[PDB]
Amino acid sequence: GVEIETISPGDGRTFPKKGQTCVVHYTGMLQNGKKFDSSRDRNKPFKFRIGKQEVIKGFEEGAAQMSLGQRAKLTCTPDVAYGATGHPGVIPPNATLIFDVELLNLE
Amino acid sequence: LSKKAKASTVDLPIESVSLSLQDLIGYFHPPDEHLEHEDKQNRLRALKNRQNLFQEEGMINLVLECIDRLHVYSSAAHFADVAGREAGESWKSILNSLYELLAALIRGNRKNCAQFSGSLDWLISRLERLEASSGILEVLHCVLVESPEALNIIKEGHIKSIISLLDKHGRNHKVLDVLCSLCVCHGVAVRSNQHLICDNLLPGRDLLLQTRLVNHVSSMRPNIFLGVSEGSAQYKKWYYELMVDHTEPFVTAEATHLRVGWASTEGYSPYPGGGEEWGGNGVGDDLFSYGFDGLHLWSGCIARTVSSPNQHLLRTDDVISCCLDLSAPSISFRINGQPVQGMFENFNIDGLFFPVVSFSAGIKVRFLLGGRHGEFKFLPPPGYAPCYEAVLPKEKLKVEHSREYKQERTYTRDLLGPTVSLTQAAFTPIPVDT
Amino acid sequence: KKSSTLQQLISETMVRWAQESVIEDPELVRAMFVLLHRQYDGIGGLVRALPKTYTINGVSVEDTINLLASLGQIRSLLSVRMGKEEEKLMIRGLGDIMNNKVFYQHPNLMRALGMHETVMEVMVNVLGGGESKEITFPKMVANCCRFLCYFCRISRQNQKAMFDHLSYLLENSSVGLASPAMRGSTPLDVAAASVMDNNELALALREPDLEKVVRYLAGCGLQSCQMLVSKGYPDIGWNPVEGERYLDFLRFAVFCNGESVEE
Amino acid sequence: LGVAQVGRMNFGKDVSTLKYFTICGLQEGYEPFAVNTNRDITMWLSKRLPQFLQVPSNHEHIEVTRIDGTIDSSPCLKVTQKSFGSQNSNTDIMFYRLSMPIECAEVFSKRDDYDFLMQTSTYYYSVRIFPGQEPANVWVGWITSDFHQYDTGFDLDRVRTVTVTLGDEKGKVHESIKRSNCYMVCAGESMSPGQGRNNNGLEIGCVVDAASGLLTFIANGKELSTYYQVEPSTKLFPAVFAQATSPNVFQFELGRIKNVMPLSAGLFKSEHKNPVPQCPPRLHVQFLSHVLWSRMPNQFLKVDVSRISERQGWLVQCLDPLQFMSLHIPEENRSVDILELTEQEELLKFHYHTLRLYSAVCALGNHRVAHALCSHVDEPQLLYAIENKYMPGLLRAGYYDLLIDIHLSSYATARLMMNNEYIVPMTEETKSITLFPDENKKHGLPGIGLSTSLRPRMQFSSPSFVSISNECYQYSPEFPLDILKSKTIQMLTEAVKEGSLHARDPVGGTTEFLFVPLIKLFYTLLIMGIFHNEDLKHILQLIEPSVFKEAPKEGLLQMKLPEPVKLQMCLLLQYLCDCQVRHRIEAIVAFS
Amino acid sequence: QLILLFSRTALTEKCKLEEDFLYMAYADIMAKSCHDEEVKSFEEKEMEKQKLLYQQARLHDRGAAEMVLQTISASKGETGPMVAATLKLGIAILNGGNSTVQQKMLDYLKEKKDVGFFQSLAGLMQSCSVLDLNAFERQNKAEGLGMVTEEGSGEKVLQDDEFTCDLFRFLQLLCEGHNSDFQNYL
Repeated sequence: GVEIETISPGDGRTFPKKGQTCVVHYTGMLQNGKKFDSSRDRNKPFKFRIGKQEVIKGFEEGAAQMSLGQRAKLTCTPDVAYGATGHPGVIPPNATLIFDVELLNLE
Repeated sequence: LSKKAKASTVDLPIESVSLSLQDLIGYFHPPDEHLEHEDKQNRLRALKNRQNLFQEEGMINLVLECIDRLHVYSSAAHFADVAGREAGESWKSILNSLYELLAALIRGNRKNCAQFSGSLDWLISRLERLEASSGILEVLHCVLVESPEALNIIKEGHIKSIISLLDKHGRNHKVLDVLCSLCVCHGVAVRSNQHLICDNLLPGRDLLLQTRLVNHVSSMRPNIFLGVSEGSAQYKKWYYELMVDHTEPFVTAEATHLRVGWASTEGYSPYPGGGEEWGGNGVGDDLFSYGFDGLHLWSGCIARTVSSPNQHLLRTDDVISCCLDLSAPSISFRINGQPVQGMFENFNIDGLFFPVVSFSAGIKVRFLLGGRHGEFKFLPPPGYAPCYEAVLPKEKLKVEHSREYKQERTYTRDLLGPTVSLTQAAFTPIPVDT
Repeated sequence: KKSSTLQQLISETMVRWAQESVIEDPELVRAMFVLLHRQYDGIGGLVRALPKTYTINGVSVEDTINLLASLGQIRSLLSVRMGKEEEKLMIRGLGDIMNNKVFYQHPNLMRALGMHETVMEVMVNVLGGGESKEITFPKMVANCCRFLCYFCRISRQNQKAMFDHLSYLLENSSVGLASPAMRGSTPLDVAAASVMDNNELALALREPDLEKVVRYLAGCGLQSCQMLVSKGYPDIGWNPVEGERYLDFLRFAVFCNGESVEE
Repeated sequence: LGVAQVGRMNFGKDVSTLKYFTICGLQEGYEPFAVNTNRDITMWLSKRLPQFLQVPSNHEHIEVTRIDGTIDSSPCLKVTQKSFGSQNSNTDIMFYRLSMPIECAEVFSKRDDYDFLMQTSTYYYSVRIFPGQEPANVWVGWITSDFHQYDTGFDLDRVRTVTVTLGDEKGKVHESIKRSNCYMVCAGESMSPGQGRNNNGLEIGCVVDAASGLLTFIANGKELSTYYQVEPSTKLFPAVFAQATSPNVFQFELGRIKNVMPLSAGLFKSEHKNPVPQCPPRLHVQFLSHVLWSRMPNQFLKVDVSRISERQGWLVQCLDPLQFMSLHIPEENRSVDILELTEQEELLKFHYHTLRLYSAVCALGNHRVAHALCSHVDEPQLLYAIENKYMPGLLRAGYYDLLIDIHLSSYATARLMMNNEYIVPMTEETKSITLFPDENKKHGLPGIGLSTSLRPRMQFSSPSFVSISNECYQYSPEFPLDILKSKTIQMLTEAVKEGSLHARDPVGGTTEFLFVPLIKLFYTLLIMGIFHNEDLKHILQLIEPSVFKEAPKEGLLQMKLPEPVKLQMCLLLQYLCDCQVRHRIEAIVAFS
Repeated sequence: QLILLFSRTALTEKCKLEEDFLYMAYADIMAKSCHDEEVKSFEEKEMEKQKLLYQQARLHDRGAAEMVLQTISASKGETGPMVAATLKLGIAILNGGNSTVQQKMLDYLKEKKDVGFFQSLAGLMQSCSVLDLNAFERQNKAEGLGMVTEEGSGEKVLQDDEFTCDLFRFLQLLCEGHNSDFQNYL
């Protein structure tokens, strides 16, 4: 339920694997075009562990398929992103999320 | 009247009720601020005693009954039909005066607002109707600010009705004030009300005005003004290249802007049409400009993804070649020499066209206009003329701001009036008929 | 000469402002005069601060920090409307305080921090809310009453500090007397533990507060239990369940340390 | 300025640049307009592109009346020509549109029946061209937000259109998309029977399928051949372009037909499931007009253009970042610069009260609501609002309040609550604490020193919305406290110097708007205790240079402040006294 | 300005006179500034009387008498630190039988037609305490069994003798000098 479109190419050889943290900058948008989250707004790179159910699924598989240094747009359908209930106060119910994610470093 | 007795037999003291309602509103009028402290305090004491006596005699329920009987009829015309025209013109005024009287009776009286909690549920059920919205909202605000029990009894349905009042009746800051009173009362925060208001208002992003930071986008264009018209001496194929010396993907928290393509002018004016002079709008953000960001074809502020070999956003050391065909309206692009599988077709050709680039901060780009104004890195398609060949014989080619105002001292800024049309660009021979 | 001192600077600034302008803001006037009086009453600041000053050993620093965090959570819950999550947070905070060691080792710090008073205002707010419709949030009221009884049992001076608020507990004793499984967790039980086995407090106990309890017992002997008849219990004229509660409170009031206080 | 006219106005911000003031205007006692203004005067000009705004009640030509919908009649909005048949009557074409748009589905699918009505996404409105109004001069249909074309002669041929043809690698055009801002039809060509019929007015009905994007028109019960297919997520405004040939021109009818949902059910999400036609007060007729002002930005992007050589062409270089804060009106799909609210009163008031609601929903430590609000208002927006000098005073105060409430208020209140208690751990540095810094009995600077009394712990959680954990909903959202501290000190330093000059234009328009929010933020940071050592020295130097000098220019205390600013200064002095009392208590514990 | 702030706070209608630390401190400061408290010559006594008159004038020239009347009236017969300080301030400004202050108080009362003042005086008299044999015997037993009182005053018997004496001294100072106007008005 996630497709990946490349804005900037990566190395194409290094990919996230089990037990390896991903350092990314992301800018989440809805299909209507309104931004709702950005670590770039916070000047604060986002770190999460692959396979530890720490983030939304769509983000998880998007980062998994992305490579080191790659910038990709992640379109996460509601089934893999916050479901029907949505995020109270931020994400409306049954919302598809667009993410501009850059895989900074794998560590 | 409801039981359908004949109108003249029924006596309806409309004028006396209206005049007494005015008298009662004046009687319960709050003291003015310009009065001295002693007089103000004495008048507040008198108002408090009046409100206490009225509430102890049960004058609030009488007003509520009158309001209910008046809301039995759905409109001024309906009331005029049931009773008569004279009551018809006065129905609205009597409702407004009764709501004002209720607000005056309960205002500033903690005990009265506490006893009005039981009737608050009935009050909100008629918030949607336009003939009583303002009065009901004012009464609700008074009860909420005075009595804590009002916030205790207000439920999710009442909060949703108050919120939907904003959606149906438009923007009104009094509803926001009522919502703030629902959140905080006498320094005590109601977590349930706060959570409900947040979760039912914020996620929509359709009622409250939204805020965002947008990078300024500026547009630069050459001197050439090329168009197409019947019986006119200008070539209908043109070609130019833009190559990026440097670009910063993220100079700020927002992504950088870099779009290249062609733009059109409304009519024969030199003015880029359909766009505002300053803001975050660039090429492809209106129906007069046609842009390419490296991954999307931009037109009318709507982007469509276009495929290309090794497709990517415009990077450092990227050659973008733009092709314009006015014989059959067609704008096509070629990135780094390989074709981009998409084009703009069948656009308006009434106005003049010109190359244009739109950019935010963090760019370094160079126009290759052909001839002595830059050498094309890639060979032009057959039948296309370099853009440097469109310059007028006397003028000098230069790249300038698309809009007429730029960064300079305020007292040195050249304020510009409307410009004269450039119909001279299209040389249509018109000898006299013989 | 230049002020060279914060006290002199503030005094001069306040007097200078007041004599330049007729201040239209009563809050500004009061703030200025409070500040000036503080400058002229430097002793009063120490008089106010020293009773609220406590010295702890270095070994218990982090434990006291945890206790202070729990007390801050409880104090911040004072400014919010009562609810389910507020009940849960209050119950957790009271549990942490009761399981924490400083609550035992340093009863004087607990009294200086005004923790029993804070629990009192929480219970006051909850008891005032929904007084007619039985009592809303009975669980956290029971928890607060248990905490307060344990606070009485910790120390003798804590018992007197709790005794100073016995008046309120008596008019709001009739809260959970009829409901079982809440025994030992009612304001009446708190008041009883406030005088339990203390000759000085039993002697300081007045006549009117005993008369109030006698009045409640008379009411229970005259009229039945509305909650019990609503749940379906047979309607006998009198209320043994609450009568026994008032009787045992009077038992603790009149009998102390194996002897009978004749007064 | 007329056609091909160039002019320059000098407001005399720099008196030296005025070329004739001295010979005529200085001795007479006149003053330059920007005589003592610190920053440039915002410059407003006549807007070029027409915009749609609600028809004024005092408009000399256009009158709009709202006919309520009875049991047998649809709700109607009637557009009438006030001054027809008299001198000054305006004959040009007027462009009318309704306030709210129909938003098509994000992804396109690939005796009326109640189930069909409840499952359908098709909406309908109809227009009655009144008798005597020439129908070929009336157009009915839909327009998007891009429509800003004001022409005396409007024809369907000159609408702005573009066709994007996406092709595959081999070149086959696998997809073609037609785009336009105007999707309308003419009544003159719609009349197949023709002429004027008074059994019913010429009734073109517009049908929109929000799930497929198909725009079909029905004229007098028969479907017209003209149809439009639009893109997904397109917002379409009902619109009627008409040239007045009668006092009664046309009427918006918000009714419904068989198996087609009413316009209100698509316009309003509250009435999404209500088949009954409705005309809520929010819906109103708007018309295209040129009577609006546009604000020139104070600062423009710095662009360097020059040709390096014949080989390299012309170089365009822009390397310095510049941002503006945009306010987006949701219903009109329009965005304006937030600084333009200085002259738009209703939006300014509504947004100030919206900021008040934002502060209220997260009041008294609602950390989850604060985290939610971090999405709507973020750190860059907050910082830009704090630092911008042209921000309106109400918005400035609201944004300072929001920044304090979301990030700082919880811990500020915690330390204020723990302020009057002195739990002093008894350690080596506690023993080292002394009343006086040296043998000279001179008070040290308040706040500066070694404090050992137990204080509340500072903890913040990063507001991330991609995470699925819930432990972040305790603790206030994180903010760049160092940046906030440095910017607050810098802004206070600017304000002390500029306000003493008593400029005509303070930030926010008044000295209160300039100082009260800034001093309140400074006081909140001081209460939290971020200010350490050198920061305390600089801020005390700002408050009073003479007293707090280390062992001229006037400070805040003697700069003739308003009463609200005086209250804040009293709070600051109270905090300084509290710090001195805490130091005294710790020294007593050390001696003990 | 300070006296006017206190007077306005007193004149505002509230269900109960709230305890104000600012008033409780500044009233004491004002009273002490007035009284400032072996044989002395006639000149010394005259100088003391003149200095006391000047110190009392510094306050009753700025509304102190009206302030102390308003505070007592707003007290509504509730004994507390507020009235304890107000009565002391009134005594300080009335010491020596100050005819000017007596006239100012009488004029204010007659002009405002204040019934709450006299009602509060009656309430304060009713709430004044007396000797209590029950409390005396209970504290005697407490001492006999050895429990030493934490406070040595033992103020359960004769709760507020200072307050009672201050109230009756104020009411005597209102009538000193054979002030027939107050003697009849009371």
